[PDB]
Amino acid sequence: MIKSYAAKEAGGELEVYEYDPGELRPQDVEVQVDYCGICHSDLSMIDNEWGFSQYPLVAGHEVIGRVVALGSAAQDKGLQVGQRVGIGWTARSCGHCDACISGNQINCEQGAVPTIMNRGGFAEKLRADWQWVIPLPENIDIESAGPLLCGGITVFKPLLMHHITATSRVGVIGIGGLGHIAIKLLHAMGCEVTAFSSNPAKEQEVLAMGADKVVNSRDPQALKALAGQFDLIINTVNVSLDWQPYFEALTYGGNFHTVGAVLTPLSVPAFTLIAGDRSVSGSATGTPYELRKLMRFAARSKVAPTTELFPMSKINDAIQHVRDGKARYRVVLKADY
Amino acid sequence: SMIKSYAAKEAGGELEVYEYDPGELRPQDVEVQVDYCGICHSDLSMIDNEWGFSQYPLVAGHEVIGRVVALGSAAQDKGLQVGQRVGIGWTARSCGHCDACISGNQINCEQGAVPTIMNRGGFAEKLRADWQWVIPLPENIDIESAGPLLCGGITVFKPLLMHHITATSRVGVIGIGGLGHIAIKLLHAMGCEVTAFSSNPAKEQEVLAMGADKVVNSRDPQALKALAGQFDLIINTVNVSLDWQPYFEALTYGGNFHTVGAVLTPLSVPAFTLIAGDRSVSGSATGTPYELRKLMRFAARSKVAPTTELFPMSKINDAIQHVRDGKARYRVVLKA
Ligand SMILES: NC(=O)c1ccc[n+]([C@@H]2O[C@H](COP(=O)([O-])OP(=O)(O)OC[C@H]3O[C@@H](n4cnc5c(N)ncnc54)[C@H](OP(=O)(O)O)[C@@H]3O)[C@@H](O)[C@H]2O)c1
Ligand SMILES: NC(=O)c1ccc[n+]([C@@H]2O[C@H](COP(=O)([O-])OP(=O)(O)OC[C@H]3O[C@@H](n4cnc5c(N)ncnc54)[C@H](OP(=O)(O)O)[C@@H]3O)[C@@H](O)[C@H]2O)c1
Ligand SMILES: [Zn+2]
Ligand SMILES: [Zn+2]
Ligand SMILES: [Zn+2]
Ligand SMILES: [Zn+2]
Repeated sequence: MIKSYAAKEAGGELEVYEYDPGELRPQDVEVQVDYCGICHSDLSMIDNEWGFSQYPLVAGHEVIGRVVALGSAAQDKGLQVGQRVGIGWTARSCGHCDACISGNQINCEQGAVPTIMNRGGFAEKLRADWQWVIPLPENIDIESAGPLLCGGITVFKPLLMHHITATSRVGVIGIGGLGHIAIKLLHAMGCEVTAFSSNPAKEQEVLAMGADKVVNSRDPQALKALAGQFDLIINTVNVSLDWQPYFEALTYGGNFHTVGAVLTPLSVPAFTLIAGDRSVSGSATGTPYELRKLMRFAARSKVAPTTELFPMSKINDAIQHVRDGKARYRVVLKADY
Repeated sequence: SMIKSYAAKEAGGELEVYEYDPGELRPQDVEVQVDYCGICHSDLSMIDNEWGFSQYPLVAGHEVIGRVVALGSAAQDKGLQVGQRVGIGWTARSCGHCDACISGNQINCEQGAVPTIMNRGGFAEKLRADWQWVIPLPENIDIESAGPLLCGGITVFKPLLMHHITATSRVGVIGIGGLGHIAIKLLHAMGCEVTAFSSNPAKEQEVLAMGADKVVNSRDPQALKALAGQFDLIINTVNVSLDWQPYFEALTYGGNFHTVGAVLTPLSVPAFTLIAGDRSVSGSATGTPYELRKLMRFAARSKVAPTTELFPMSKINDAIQHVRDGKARYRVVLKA
């Protein structure tokens, strides 16, 4: 049995909960949790904000841990017992559809299985397919690496999709967990970087992360002044803002890319897309290769999430901390046991 | 419980019946019963040890259409079923877990992708390959001609992907043999402008009918001089060393010369030719499992089928000589 922290109903506090994982599947890897970040998606799933949560629910999906068991078909896949590894939002894919066999496992045509649906990292152990267990660079900071596995890849993927380079002008809306990692990554890439934030208390630290300037995200006149100045704007905000001034802040050929899980549909004038050949995009975390590459880049560039550590035994205080908007900038749980 | 095959016992030798024990089925392996197997010039090169890494006895053949007869213990939840019609190409094995493999670039496996031939190929009644290299086929594909698409087809398809060829591209093909005639057919289906460079005037009318806009003598440098700057891409399939400079000069600015032919004498590439016009010279090795899957679907939907001459597998030594003598029109296929 595995000891975890589970929600028994939508929006509930987490209780100690033990479950039987069954036998190790042939492709499975069992990982002993050392750290696990807390992601806004974890809150969304606990609260069933998206409509597919099943209870008891063991969330957590930003895991740094060590390999403790390898399935029968997972023995010569480059992993060894004791290896420090990461697990992100996704745990399973089929491996043989066109998407998987082309290196696009996140888009598995059978549906890639989220780690949380499989029982997640708010626990002492968890399991994933070996393809989704991410090897780590030797010198990576272990305490802060966890959020890179979801927050990091999620903002890294648009940089890949839209071919961002050092000459790009990139904005980031919402400097929380995902957003602040975005700022650090763009800085390491030499880009022009603008942070859009609703909290003046964050301004000085966000400038120190590498933002060239911080703009009030809730001021339409501030955005009006930036018309046509961005190649890419990444939205990480989960609430519905006035998006039109951000569309107009795009230069010709520019992209507005949302990774924030905005429930109210975006209102996208066809005339805004036509005049300037603009685009609106989304993406879901990333692929195993993109994760491997991100972790290596972050370690070599010394891009590390700004982290607040909590003991895993105080997970309910940690979760309320995030709900209350106090995460500076990502909360990470250290496993007790 | 052996596998009957046609093996070469020495470099350049004729093929003799040869039985071998494949061993236990590896967990990832798929055993395929051969229905057809193309003959590729790479088969001859391996038989003759032209490339210096052949091991004898050598069972060649790597353009296989067949049926799945057995699935290893880790190969049964991988979208394949016993009885399924499948293809196997030049490559049989890769590790699956290095960065190249897990990113969909299995042909570039960092442990070294294992050629089908090196672990016994398709000149046999059966062969085995990792499931990732077993290519599922579209329903309505012509199975008698499909075999060569698994190597000849993907090999000339890959530069079309690497160099982002579209219908407005101007593409030349040097050497209209097995690989080259498939490239002409593929380029025709894509709407490109297409020029064939050929050394054999007896092919000219057939190659025009395949879709070449014109056929130019591949051995006449003065004929290539008139086409200076007229091509975005030139694919070389020729295994011998030609006078390459006029082909480089036939590239427009930003154009690419791309060799899939296994030319032993190194290309002489003037830096000034690359600098003036921002040109490139490239190569590639067959392609990835996904690219193979996509190619088979495209070829079936577009009715791109290799022009094939069938031989019974028992007449394999006759078929090999037919290819050696330059008589293939345009790919020999062995029937099992
Ligand atoms: N697409 C994917 O694959 C993927 C992956 C992971 C997460 N997500 C989703 O991405 C979103 C952000 O995740 P996260 O972990 O970074 O959450 P987070 O730490 O709470 O960051 C959210 C940020 O958005 C801003 N924000 C929150 N409420 C706001 C409001 N009313 N008005 C203006 N700004 C507000 C705030 O930044 P400021 O203080 O700077 O204003 C806040 O820090 C979530 O919806 C998450 O579920 C998507
Ligand atoms: N890179 C890869 O991954 C890969 C994969 C498969 C094969 N290959 C290699 O590609 C090459 C072609 O294979 P293939 O099966 O298409 O061979 P093929 O059927 O023999 O075609 C070769 C063509 O090149 C021309 N040719 C031959 N000798 C010539 C000469 N002295 N001068 C001028 N042209 C000559 C001929 O075309 P014309 O009659 O029109 O002049 C001949 O038909 C081989 O070297 C093969 O090993 C590479
Ligand atoms: Zn997350
Ligand atoms: Zn899949
Ligand atoms: Zn071949
Ligand atoms: Zn590999």
